Amino acid sequence: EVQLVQSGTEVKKPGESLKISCKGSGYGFITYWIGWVRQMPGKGLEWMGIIYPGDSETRYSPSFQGQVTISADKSINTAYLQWSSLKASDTAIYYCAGGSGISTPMDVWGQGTTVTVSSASTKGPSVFPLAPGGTAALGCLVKDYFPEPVTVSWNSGALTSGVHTFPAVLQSSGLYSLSSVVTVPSSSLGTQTYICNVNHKPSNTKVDKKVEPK
Amino acid sequence: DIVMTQSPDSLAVSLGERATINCKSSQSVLYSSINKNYLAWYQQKPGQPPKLLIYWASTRESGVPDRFSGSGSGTDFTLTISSLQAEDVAVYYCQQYYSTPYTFGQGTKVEIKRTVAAPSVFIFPPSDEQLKSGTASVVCLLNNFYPREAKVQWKVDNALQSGNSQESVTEQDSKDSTYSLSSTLTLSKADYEKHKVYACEVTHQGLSSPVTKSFNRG
Repeated sequence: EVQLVQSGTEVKKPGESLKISCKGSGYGFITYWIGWVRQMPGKGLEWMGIIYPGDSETRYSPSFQGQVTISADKSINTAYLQWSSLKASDTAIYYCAGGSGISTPMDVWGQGTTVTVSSASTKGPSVFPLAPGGTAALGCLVKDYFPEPVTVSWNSGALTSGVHTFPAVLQSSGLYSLSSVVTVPSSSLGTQTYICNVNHKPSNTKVDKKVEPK
Repeated sequence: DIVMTQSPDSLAVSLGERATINCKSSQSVLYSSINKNYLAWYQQKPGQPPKLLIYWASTRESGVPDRFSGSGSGTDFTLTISSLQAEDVAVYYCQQYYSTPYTFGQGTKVEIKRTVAAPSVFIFPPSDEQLKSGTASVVCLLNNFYPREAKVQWKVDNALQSGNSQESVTEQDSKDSTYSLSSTLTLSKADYEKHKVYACEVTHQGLSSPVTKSFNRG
C-alpha cells in the first residue's frame, strides 16, 4: 500500500518563503518519482516538475523554471517544494503525485495544500440577514472575512432541503464573502425559527443569526 | 512543448447516454517498439484531488468501472463512457508521460442534460445592521434553473450598473441536476440613500421575456 500526505494549509504575505512537505509511506516507495502539480482557484491543472529522491530532480517546466525550487530528503522519505518569494497570483492548491519511473503516469496522489497570499490580516466575518407562489427565500450574507474558509449550516443542521451555500468570492478589499440561501413555503413565516450557524476557525468566531422578515 | 487540447470546453449529456472526449497532440506519444501510447486520463470532482482513470489510453485502474473505455492511438484519443451515471459528474484531464516536460489538458466538465428549467428569481434588500456599518449590498438570487448559462444586470433608477456586482454559482445539484446563482451588488451607504429604486434584471433561455424583480428603498 502506497500513500502520500501533505502538510497543512498556509496563509502568508507576499514576500516570504515557504515549503510543502510530501511524505510517503507503504511498501516500496523507493521507486516512485514524485511530481508536483498546481491547481489555481479558477483554472485547472498544470505540471510544475518531477523529482526522484536520490536527486535526479532534473525536470522542470519552462513556465516554472525560474520560480520555485524542489527537493527531497531521502532519510525521512518526504519531499519538498520551495518558494523564494510569493506574489498575489501564487494563491493556489498544490498536489504531489507519484509515478513509478521516468515516463509513467501519476497513479497515487496526495491530499493537497491550499496556500493563500494576500498582504491582508485575519479578521472575523460579519453576518447579515436576507429576509423576504409559496416559495419564500431566506438567507445569510457573510461578509468581509479572511482567510478561508467558513462553514455555514442551517438551523443547527436539522434543515437541509433547499439550502444553497455559494463559494466564496474575493472582493475589492481583499476579503471574502459568501451567502447561504434556503427556500421555504410561505405558510411558515413566523411560526418556525431560522438560524444560520457560521463558523470561521481562523478567527475563532461562531455566530448564529436569526433571520426574520419585517 | 507538446500541447494537448481537449475537444469540448463544456459538454452536457443526458443520464445513461454516451459521452465523448478527445485529445490532440502536436507530437506523437506512441513509441513504435512496444506499440504503447503514453497518455493518461484523470478525473476530479469539486473539492477533491484528481483520481487516475486510464493508463496507456486503454487500461483502467483498480476502482474504475467497466463503463469507462479509452481509445484512439497516435494523435487522436477518445475517452468513451457507455452509460453516464449520476456519480460521474466531474472534470476530466488528459496528460502525457512520454517526453518531459509533461502537460495537462484544458478540462472537460460533464453536466447532466435535463429539461430546460426557468430560474426562481428573488430580490433581497440590504439589512439595517449593514447600513450602520457603512455600506449596503443588494442581493439578487436565481434558484433551480438549467442550463447554467444565465446573466443578470443591475439597474439603479434604471441606470445600468456594471463592474460593481460579483457573481457566484453553485455546482450541479445531485438530486435535481440544477444550479443556482447569487449576484451581490456592493455599494456605499451615502450612495445607497442617494437613489430610490433598485432593480436586478435576469435573462435566461428558459424565460420568454427578461424577468426583472426590484424593490423601492423604504
